[PDB]
Amino acid sequence: PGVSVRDVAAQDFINAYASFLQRQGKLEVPGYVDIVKTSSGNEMPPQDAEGWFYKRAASVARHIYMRKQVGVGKLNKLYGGAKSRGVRPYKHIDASGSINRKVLQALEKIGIVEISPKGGRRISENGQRDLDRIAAQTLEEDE
Amino acid sequence: VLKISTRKTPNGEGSKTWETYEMRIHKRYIDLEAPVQIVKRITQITIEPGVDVEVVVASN
Amino acid sequence: QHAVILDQEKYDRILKEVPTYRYVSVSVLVDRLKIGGSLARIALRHLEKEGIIKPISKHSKQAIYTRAT
Amino acid sequence: GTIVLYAERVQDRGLSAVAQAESMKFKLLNGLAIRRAAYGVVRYVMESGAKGCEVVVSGKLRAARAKAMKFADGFLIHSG
Amino acid sequence: SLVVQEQGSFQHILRLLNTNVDGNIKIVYALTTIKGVGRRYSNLVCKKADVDLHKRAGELTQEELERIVQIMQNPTHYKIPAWFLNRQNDITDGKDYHTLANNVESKLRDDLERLKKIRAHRGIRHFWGLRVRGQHTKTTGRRRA
Amino acid sequence: TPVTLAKVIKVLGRTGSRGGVTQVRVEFLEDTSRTIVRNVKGPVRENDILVLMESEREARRLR
Amino acid sequence: FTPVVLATPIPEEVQQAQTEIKLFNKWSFEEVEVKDASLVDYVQVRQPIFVAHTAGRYANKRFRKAQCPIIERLTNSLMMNGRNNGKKLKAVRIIKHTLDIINVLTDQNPIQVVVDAITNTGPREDTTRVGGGGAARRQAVDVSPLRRVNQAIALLTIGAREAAFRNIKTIAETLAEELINAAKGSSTSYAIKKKDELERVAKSNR
Amino acid sequence: GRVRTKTVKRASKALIERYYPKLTLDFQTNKRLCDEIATIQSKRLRNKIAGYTTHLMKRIQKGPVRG
Amino acid sequence: SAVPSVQTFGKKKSATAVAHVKAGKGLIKVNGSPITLVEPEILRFKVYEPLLLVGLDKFSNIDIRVRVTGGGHVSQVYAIRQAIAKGLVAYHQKYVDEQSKNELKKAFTSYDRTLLIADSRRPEPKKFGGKGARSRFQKSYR
RNA sequence: UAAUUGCGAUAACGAACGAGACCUUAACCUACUAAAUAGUGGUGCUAGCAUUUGCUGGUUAUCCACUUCUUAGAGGGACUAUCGGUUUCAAGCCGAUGGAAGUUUGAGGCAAUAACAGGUCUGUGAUGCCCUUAGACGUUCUGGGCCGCACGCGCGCUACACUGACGGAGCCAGCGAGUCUAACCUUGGCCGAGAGGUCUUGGUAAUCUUGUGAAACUCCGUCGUGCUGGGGAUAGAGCAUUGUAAUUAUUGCUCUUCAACGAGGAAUUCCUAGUAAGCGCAAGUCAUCAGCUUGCGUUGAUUACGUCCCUGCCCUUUGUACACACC
Ligand SMILES: [Mg+2]
Ligand SMILES: [Mg+2]
Ligand SMILES: [Mg+2]
Ligand SMILES: [Mg+2]
Ligand SMILES: [Mg+2]
Ligand SMILES: [Mg+2]
Ligand SMILES: [Mg+2]
Ligand SMILES: [Mg+2]
Ligand SMILES: [Mg+2]
Ligand SMILES: [Mg+2]
Ligand SMILES: [Mg+2]
Ligand SMILES: [Mg+2]
Ligand SMILES: [Mg+2]
Ligand SMILES: [Mg+2]
Ligand SMILES: [Mg+2]
Ligand SMILES: [Mg+2]
Ligand SMILES: [Mg+2]
Ligand SMILES: [Mg+2]
Ligand SMILES: [Mg+2]
Ligand SMILES: [Mg+2]
Repeated sequence: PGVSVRDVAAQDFINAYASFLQRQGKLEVPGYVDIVKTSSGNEMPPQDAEGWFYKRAASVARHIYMRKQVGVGKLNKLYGGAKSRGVRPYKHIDASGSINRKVLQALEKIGIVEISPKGGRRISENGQRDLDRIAAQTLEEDE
Repeated sequence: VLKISTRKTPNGEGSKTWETYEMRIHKRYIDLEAPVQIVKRITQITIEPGVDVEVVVASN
Repeated sequence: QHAVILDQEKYDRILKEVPTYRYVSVSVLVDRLKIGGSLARIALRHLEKEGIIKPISKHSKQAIYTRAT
Repeated sequence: GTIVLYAERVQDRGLSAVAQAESMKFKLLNGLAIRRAAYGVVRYVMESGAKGCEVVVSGKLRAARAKAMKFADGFLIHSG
Repeated sequence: SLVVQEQGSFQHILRLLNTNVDGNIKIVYALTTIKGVGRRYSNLVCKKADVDLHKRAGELTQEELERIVQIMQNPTHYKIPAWFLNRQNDITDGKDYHTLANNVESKLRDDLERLKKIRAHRGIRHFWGLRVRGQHTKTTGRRRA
Repeated sequence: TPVTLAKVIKVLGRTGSRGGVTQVRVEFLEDTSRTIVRNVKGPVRENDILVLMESEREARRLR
Repeated sequence: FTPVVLATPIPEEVQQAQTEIKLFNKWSFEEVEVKDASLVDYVQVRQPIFVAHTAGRYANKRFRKAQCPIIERLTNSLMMNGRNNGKKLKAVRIIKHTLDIINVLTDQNPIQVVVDAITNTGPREDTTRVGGGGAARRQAVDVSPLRRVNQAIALLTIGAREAAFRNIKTIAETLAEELINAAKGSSTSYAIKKKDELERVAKSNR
Repeated sequence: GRVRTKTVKRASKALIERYYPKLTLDFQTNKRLCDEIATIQSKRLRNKIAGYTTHLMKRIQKGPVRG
Repeated sequence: SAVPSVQTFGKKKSATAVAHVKAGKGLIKVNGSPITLVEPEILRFKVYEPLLLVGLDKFSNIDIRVRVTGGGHVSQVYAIRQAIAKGLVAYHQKYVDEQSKNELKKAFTSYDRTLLIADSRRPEPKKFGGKGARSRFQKSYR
């Protein structure tokens, strides 16, 4: 009786929406996406070649939904990793910005987000409504 | 807290000892609402060496 | 060398054995058979079809299954 | 005009190390005796109402191998 | 559930690009035995050859094989980008290449011979046998050979 | 095997030229009509219980 | 157990298996008795706790260490060898997994299984390096009840540690393959082999 | 370890001798009494005195103390 | 109107967990999210422990707001468990009667895993000569 | 006793320096004074799930109230308190109770007398003397050198993996720094696999960067003991950034080459609680470049609560043919 995504387990929520988004057929997976590493920090490309893009989109949705407005930068650092430099010590390195941007462009194409004042993206009432809906769905995954 | 950290030694001999200096900068502000005589009086009546003072107009 | 492909012969071994063991996990399969470990992990998803084995804790690192029911 | 130099006298030069330090300098420069320059400074501070005074001259006193001499009178602390 | 069988179909150890390739090890990594295919290249070729990565190279139809071998020597033609490659912009031909097999050692030799023939600094060290990138030689890389 | 329980009564002090072995006096637990001095490897306080193998011996100073 | 509701859910496996008895992860602390006296007061299994992790403040005084639940002292002594230090979170999971393996392997309380293991593993008498003279002999002495608990865990954790190294098995498994072979000293246990040999050396050089 | 210095104990004796009726067996009241009949340059010191002075009282009042 | 609320907090290292306790239908929320979700994980019952030591039912008549800053994934937990705990008793201090309160108060401290008294350990400063506060750079002599 | 710290013994009595006091910093404060450059409750305006009121957000001031959380002024606070065991029943030590705190509360700053041919004239427009001063040892300009590699040695870094690697995903710090007659920290938008590019922006700063969304770490999945997808040396090819200038690879990026290393002989360093260890981060340096250092916080233990066996020191006893003092 009155659900937010905030009542949902993160790996629960974000798994579901990634499947719904993929099934929805409507999004915009970029022309690469099969060749890309998501960060220079990383070693290899994502193992779920199929739906990792769906996985991240999902994540970003829920992440901006919980904030006020988040930019392409932040998304690089949030999804930032630790980079091995071989015989040198590890440091933190940001992610590919095309990835997190193209998400944040193909997430207004379905109006989940929008540009914000102050900069970066905010969550749309279109999207806010969308997630709280499929929040409650994975909520009542109890038969 | 300003922090300057260097070696006690000149040259480079002896145990690798270090020193660390500080400068402590203290700030505060008070807001007033007063006109013609109380404005130019208070900037100057309250004055003292070592104490930096500054008053601001308003708006932007 | 182990075994990373079902031999049918190797397959028969499984369900006509695994309910012997009151404890089975990734390793438990590997040493009693000569399973891959990769396929051990799929054989365990599989062996929770119609619970040939029953769970008590499923975890990324460690899987703990017991005899039948 | 926005900057103006002022002039003070002093708060009894016997209590200021710098005014004393330079006094040892000048006195020594004016040819004076090592030990005398020392005590004469010491006794000015001491008779300026201090609690103590210590003057330490290092360098070549009687030439060649350098040494150091300490002339103190009264009370000092060193610690905290 | 990838619990299936396969009869005589499975064939351990097959041969590509003049190399011998294990079959009971993963495609992505089975192929990486060849001089020139690392994980990132072998991950991509396979993608472009409609190959189910959930497999061992002891599977993979001899059809799926040529489909991979083909993409490997014409990658730039299968929506593989030039940067992904191990020899872009040649020095004698100017074309984007990606060498493999015994053919990588060959163009490693050519390259050395090249700037050795020219008797430049870099080339000399290679011939001598010193370290050619500006590292100190004073205290490291000892025992040699 | 004739294992014997014994309760600590008093901590005399520390021998061993290292300072590792501690002297103690034990109350033979089952039969309290006995009281003997033993050497210990670990940290011992008063009142805790020790488990004696050869139940005679009774040693003294050490290095 | 009188299931009470409130605004934000709070499950039945929570509500019940808590406010009733304070089960462990969910094992009962009651009825677990320290078989073998003398080592009591030191194998702390009497103040129940849900998880093996507390704001432990046990190393100021000398035997405050003994008011630490022998579970946690076990789960602490896990996290070591450089690449493991600090990682208590990991160790705790390794433990939770260990007890579950054990309860599957021999019914019973795995918390009683763990205790039984500690007791029969702690060396009763040890050998100290005496002065001796040149080729310095080695004196035979008994060891404190506090070290018996200490050395137990040590051997035991090193038991599972060294075992599961370059081996398929997981720590959780070899932790059970080292506790079960010790709670009934099969002598197929690193600790138990180690213990019987300390005493062999102790019954001797006295 | 915790050994009180001379300047401490020196003061306690001095305080006690010329203020036994005024002082009690209680730390806090004594602590306060110090601010009246003595001028101590810091709080920790003043408490430390007040603390040893209160210590002697608690044994003085059980038999005469040597000094 | 303004509701009868009370406010306490929990600290553990650099973590400081603000708590809000008003009469309510029994919500117990950390950072705008159900306590049943606090998924630093194996430590879940570390945040539950104030709720079950005193009885789940004492909370049916109170709404809890907790939110945390600073520290880490593990220091925060201890900082909120201590906020709730310090809150239940504070509500009961201001709004109920004493004898009830020290049922609650005595319940915790008999079990106290810090719960209502703040663990005061802090980091020690590094000294020059070593990467640690006690750890010294390796020396070599001759 | 950490202490020439104290009780005491006392031909000594009474004192000063050093130790202690002192200062800093870190812990407690619902007690005081305050806060649009710090927060919170309510109230408008507005969004979504629910609709049974509710749960969750947005709004730089809509308007009001406050100071718990933050900041920093003023004070409070501990004195080893209280009881108990020891002891010349003295200094004190130990234990238990409470207490924010009971190891000098933790950690530092400061630190006497006397001394060493210890280092520094290459920090100084500090300096004696010698040297040289226009074929200059001064100065500036062009290029090279300090990094040259059969090898000895020290400080490190990264590792040998399954308590792991890789991929997703969860996501939490504290110490800090930053542009005027200038180009520092840089959000955001776009572009680019990346590195980086481009158009704008805020900030001389509790206000903008920045909640510095740090790594360790947590979940889920792949890998399955094989020099393996552990390890990332050496090397080829290409793209960018700093700079006049990158060759003897400044750095960064991408593909490819895939070494030694399977726990390290004799030896040997460092450490007792938020410590060790692991983890990264800011600051110094800096046009560019950290595998270095100065600090910071995150995760967080095993073992001691001791002794003089080894190794140093310190007092006393003792020997001396040493006093330029066992070189
Ligand atoms: Mg991160
Ligand atoms: Mg990540
Ligand atoms: Mg590395
Ligand atoms: Mg490091
Ligand atoms: Mg003094
Ligand atoms: Mg001092
Ligand atoms: Mg290859
Ligand atoms: Mg003295
Ligand atoms: Mg405000
Ligand atoms: Mg408001
Ligand atoms: Mg207490
Ligand atoms: Mg120089
Ligand atoms: Mg050099
Ligand atoms: Mg060194
Ligand atoms: Mg790798
Ligand atoms: Mg990971
Ligand atoms: Mg390899
Ligand atoms: Mg340097
Ligand atoms: Mg003599
Ligand atoms: Mg003599």
